[PDB]
Amino acid sequence: PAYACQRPTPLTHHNTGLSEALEILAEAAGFEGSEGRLLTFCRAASVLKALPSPVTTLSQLQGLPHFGEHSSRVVQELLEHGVCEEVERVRRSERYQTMKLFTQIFGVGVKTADRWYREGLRTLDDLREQPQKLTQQQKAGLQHHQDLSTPVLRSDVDALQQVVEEAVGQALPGATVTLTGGFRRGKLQGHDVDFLITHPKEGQEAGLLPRVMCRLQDQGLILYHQHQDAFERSFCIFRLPQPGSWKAVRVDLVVAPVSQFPFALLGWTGSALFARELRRFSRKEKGLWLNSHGLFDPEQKTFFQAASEEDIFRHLGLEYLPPEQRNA
DNA sequence: CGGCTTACG
DNA sequence: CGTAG
DNA sequence: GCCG
Ligand SMILES: Nc1nc2c(ncn2[C@H]2C[C@H](O)[C@@H](COP(=O)(O)OP(=O)(O)OP(=O)(O)O)O2)c(=O)[nH]1
Ligand SMILES: [Mg+2]
Ligand SMILES: [Mg+2]
Ligand SMILES: [Mg+2]
Ligand code: NA
Repeated sequence: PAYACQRPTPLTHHNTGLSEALEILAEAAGFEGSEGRLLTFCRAASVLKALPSPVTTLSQLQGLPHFGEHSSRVVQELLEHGVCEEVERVRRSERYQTMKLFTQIFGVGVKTADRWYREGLRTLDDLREQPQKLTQQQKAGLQHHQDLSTPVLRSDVDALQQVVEEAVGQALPGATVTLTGGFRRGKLQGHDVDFLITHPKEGQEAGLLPRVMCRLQDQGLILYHQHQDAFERSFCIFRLPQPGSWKAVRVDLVVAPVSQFPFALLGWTGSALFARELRRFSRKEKGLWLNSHGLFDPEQKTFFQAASEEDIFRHLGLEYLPPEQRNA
């Protein structure tokens, strides 16, 4: 099938080298603002992740969605020579290396990275020499860059979840914390930890996240957050115990009312490409508008109610995929 | 040819 | 603009 | 870059 949400995609697969090459090209297309090319290379990489066995000859690409002349030539060169000249040229290019370095910073996206590149900046130390060019968010991302470039381990996640649950429980008894994002999909490491918070009584979650953040702040556990008036998402930097020391870790906290929790869980569990393809499928194939708050029928002007992710897959006519099979 | 993403901070 | 490579 |  053509859409990633129509097929299981496990975390580990049989075409790792091929998919990683196409994702280099996708990433480079994004750095140049070519959103269409980025999508195609991302989708072509995701198709290979979903295959049941390694691709060893060009003929196996026949009939595969999102493989045309360019992606097929990349695979053919990898199969024949072990390396694709285009991919290698991208890897060592000054533009790709710098855009990757700059966009990796918390608070810096492609547009900011590109402007800094055009102004001649190239290294983290170049940015540090120009603090007037930085927001407070970017200052935090720059100062914590080394820790934030170290993968968070699954062992780290359980201790973090306990401390978030502690603060959430004092902010609002009965509220729950659910691990989302890549760790819910089975990843053993990540760039951050993602949590979704709710409460079983609709409406009781209103105003919760400011109360949670203030309690974590008082514990000395928040190295950075955007409110250090009402908000429901926080993208922060946590202080996480280490042996004889501590390390900075990115943590995302999202609050949703229980009526919307299945949609938020589906959206924030990802993968980013999985969720993007699920929304594209919903709109284009089923005529329904999906987001992290609900699922809208624009003809009937009605929202579907969902009590589970299983509800939503059924509403969309899709076979259910557990989180470990959404690694598109 | 047009289409290819969201809400919230 | 950033969360968001 | 690929699809419909
Ligand atoms: N619309 C949109 N949502 C995004 C994007 N990047 C992340 N998200 C949202 C939706 C994803 O399901 C959710 C989780 O993605 P994360 O950035 O936390 O990454 P993930 O946990 O998949 O892996 P990682 O943290 O890198 O180990 O965040 C993006 O580029 N666009
Ligand atoms: Mg994550
Ligand atoms: Mg995250
Ligand atoms: Mg962006
Ligand atoms: Na960034």
